[PDB]
Amino acid sequence: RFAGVNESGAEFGSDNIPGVYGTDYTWYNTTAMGEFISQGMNIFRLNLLMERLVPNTMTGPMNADYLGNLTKDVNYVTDKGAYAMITPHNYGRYYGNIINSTSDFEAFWKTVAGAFKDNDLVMFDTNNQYYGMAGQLVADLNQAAINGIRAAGATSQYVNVEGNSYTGAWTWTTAEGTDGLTNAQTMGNLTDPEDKILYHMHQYLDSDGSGTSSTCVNSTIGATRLMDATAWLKSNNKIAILGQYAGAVNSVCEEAVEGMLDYIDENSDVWTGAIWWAAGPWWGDYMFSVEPDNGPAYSTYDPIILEYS
Ligand SMILES: OC[C@H]1O[C@@H](O[C@H]2[C@H](O)[C@H](O)[C@H](O[C@H]3[C@H](O)[C@H](O)[C@H](O[C@H]4[C@H](O)[C@H](O)[C@H](O)O[C@@H]4CO)O[C@@H]3CO)O[C@@H]2CO)[C@@H](O)[C@@H](O)[C@@H]1O
Ligand SMILES: *[C@@H]1O[C@H](CO)[C@@H](O)[C@H](O)[C@H]1NC(C)=O
Ligand SMILES: *[C@@H]1O[C@H](CO)[C@@H](O)[C@H](O)[C@H]1NC(C)=O
Ligand SMILES: *[C@@H]1O[C@H](CO)[C@@H](O)[C@H](O)[C@H]1NC(C)=O
Ligand SMILES: *[C@@H]1O[C@H](CO)[C@@H](O)[C@H](O)[C@H]1NC(C)=O
Repeated sequence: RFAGVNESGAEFGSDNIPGVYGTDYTWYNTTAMGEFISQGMNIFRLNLLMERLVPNTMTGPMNADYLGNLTKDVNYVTDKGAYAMITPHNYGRYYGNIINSTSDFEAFWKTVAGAFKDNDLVMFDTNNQYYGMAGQLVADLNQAAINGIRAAGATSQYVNVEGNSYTGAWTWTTAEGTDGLTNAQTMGNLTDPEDKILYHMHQYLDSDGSGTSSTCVNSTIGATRLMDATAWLKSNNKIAILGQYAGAVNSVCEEAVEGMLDYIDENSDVWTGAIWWAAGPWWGDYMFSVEPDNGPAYSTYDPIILEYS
């Protein structure tokens, strides 16, 4: 169903706010995403920095310039009939502080969603990879985001909710927040007036699930790492999307990736698709880059992504 790529770059140099366009961060290569769309890819997760989109205070107005760049890339993707997911890539933090005010987060999402409220090909993603946080707070922030999105009149779009502990699928039931609570203990009770919640988890295939190593543990490690989360989703009648995953260019990773995507296809009653990490124009020889012109992983995994589209 959903099959596509992350676009990463507009959130780079996150320590430099607002940062310098062309030095700290950049926006995306529409010629490259046009190739992906022409191939049949139908979703692009557009990563961005909260402090650049809504500077100084998360309840404030949106920066016209950075919003203007976001909107051009969103409209490029959606004018060509693909989904654009808007992802504040902030780990649950704003100017480095854990986001502790559900009211402020509701307001931030009301503001952002208001700019895209009539575009049904837009998807909202409450925040990338909350971590190191009270589990209850992460659930409460996801709920606040849903509230603000629908309060803006953005009623057609899926809302991607992300768990604590880097929203890892393999640790959904085991990783503990600051309050001792797991994602399984906190994220089930989310409600949406439009019933369009996607449980958005990430899954890497290396030893510690971080994706920093090119070595995938073994040929089945992806599917096996989704099994516990898939039971939680099936049992609690939720649906999900694999919003980041990757393997490097070697035979074990390629088999593990194939096997993961087959597992999601076999469990399509709960898994709606998968989004590769990552494309974007500033990755160079990054082992996971599928950017067409120079991504080391493009020629191996671009066909695999399309095979599950
Ligand atoms: O995944 C993308 C995202 O990953 C980030 O790195 C994470 C990584 O995802 C993963 O969550 C990893 O989790 C470890 C964790 O570090 C603990 O060490 C944990 O261990 C525990 C051990 O299993 C025992 O239970 C013991 O009793 O307690 C130990 C911890 O106290 O095991 C978890 C997985 O099993 O943590 C890293 C970050 O440290 C980032 O790389 C991020 O940038 C990336 O986007
Ligand atoms: C943008 O994508 C095109 C098409 O793949 C590529 O030829 C070009 O080099 C890319 N530009 C940048 C800055 O990466
Ligand atoms: C993108 O941002 C720059 C400032 O960094 C601004 O000059 C430009 O007009 C923006 N683009 C759009 C389409 O608004
Ligand atoms: C979810 O549970 C928490 C506390 O357990 C709280 O935010 C609220 O009571 C619940 N949310 C909804 C929408 O019921
Ligand atoms: C793959 O690795 C996981 C985690 O280390 C392990 O539990 C599992 O037994 C391994 N599978 C095979 C077939 O070796």
